[PDB]
Amino acid sequence: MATFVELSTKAKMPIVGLGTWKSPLGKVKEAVKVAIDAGYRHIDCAYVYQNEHEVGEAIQEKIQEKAVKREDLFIVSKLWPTFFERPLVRKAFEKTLKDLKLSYLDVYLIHWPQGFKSGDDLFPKDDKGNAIGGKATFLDAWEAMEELVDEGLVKALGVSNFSHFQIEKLLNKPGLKYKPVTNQVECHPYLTQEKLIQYCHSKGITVTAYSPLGSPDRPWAKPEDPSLLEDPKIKEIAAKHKKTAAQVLIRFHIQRNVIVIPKSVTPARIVENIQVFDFKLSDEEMATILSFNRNWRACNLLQSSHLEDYPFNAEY
Ligand SMILES: NC(=O)c1ccc[n+]([C@@H]2O[C@H](COP(=O)([O-])OP(=O)(O)OC[C@H]3O[C@@H](n4cnc5c(N)ncnc54)[C@H](OP(=O)(O)O)[C@@H]3O)[C@@H](O)[C@H]2O)c1
Ligand SMILES: NC(=O)[C@@H]1C[C@]2(NC(=O)NC2=O)c2cc(F)ccc2O1
Ligand SMILES: [Cl-]
Repeated sequence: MATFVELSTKAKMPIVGLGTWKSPLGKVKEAVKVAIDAGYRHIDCAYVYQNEHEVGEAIQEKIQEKAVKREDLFIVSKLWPTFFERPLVRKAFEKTLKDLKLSYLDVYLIHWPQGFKSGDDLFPKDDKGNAIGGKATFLDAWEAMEELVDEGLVKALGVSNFSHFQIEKLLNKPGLKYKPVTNQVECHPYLTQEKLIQYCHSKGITVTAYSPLGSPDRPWAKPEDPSLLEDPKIKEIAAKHKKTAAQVLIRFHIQRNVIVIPKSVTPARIVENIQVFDFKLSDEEMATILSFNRNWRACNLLQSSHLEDYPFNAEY
């Protein structure tokens, strides 16, 4: 019901998907079922979210119950930066694929460009609190991920939280086999990503907007932080369309041809968040919303700001 953004592979990626970060065990399975019933086909997952097995249970049940076919679903997961060494890329992917109970993934993303030390910890740190970097780089990881496409286990690869310099470094890699089909980055009216979107699109790379509602449930949210859902100017535009602020925040991306993945575990909101194909923001409304840019990020992975490929030191 969601319309599509065409990838460079000619595959069609549904323009609205369901986000699953912070969706707890015991709720995410029902959230995915409700989403599929409401017409969602794209689900955004990750190893680090530690809930992929319940997403997998939901998908498996909906398929068997004949509510949906696998070919019509678009499932994305991500390789966490502690798994950049070749044997670990395969191990991590295999765990993700097993948890999701799938025979293939539609897109597999590098979750962050900066590599972390391999071992048992997901966030390895020294005795100061800083993140310990890894031995392998995202270029090393990419080479192992390409093997997954060669073998038919993943349809396409992509990146997440990459700056244009990092995409350039990937596109320029000697022996490159597969180009990224998307860059999944934070995007919303307070972080409009104009230059990065322009860059990605110029290279035939789509953009997937994460935290489009401003991630109000992020653990580190502070009272004084900007709040998109409460922005009276967003609400003003919404009320005009008899829509919610959330629906305007989602529709904003659709009209820039940017894929968007709002997260909810509340059935009414899951349904609400995909009722976004029955109205249209005017050119004036789009320009007003675009003017709200504050260069504000909900997600910074601050503790990894000192690593070589920390992505947010670049302008874009
Ligand atoms: N690649 C990356 O590094 C990265 C980083 C961040 C996020 N992501 C992906 O992007 C997804 C979305 O981002 P996010 O989870 O950070 O935050 P988000 O989608 O911007 O916001 C989620 C929050 O908004 C609430 N909400 C959802 N729909 C609502 C509605 N219609 N009205 C009012 N409140 C609503 C949710 O509450 P309830 O759930 O309680 O309903 C939840 O607290 C993630 O789940 C993840 O899949 C990726
Ligand atoms: N601090 C950050 O920017 C990231 C954001 C992030 N959410 C996300 O979907 N991808 C992320 O890497 C995240 C997810 C986690 F499971 C744990 C921490 C965490 O922090
Ligand atoms: Cl991950």
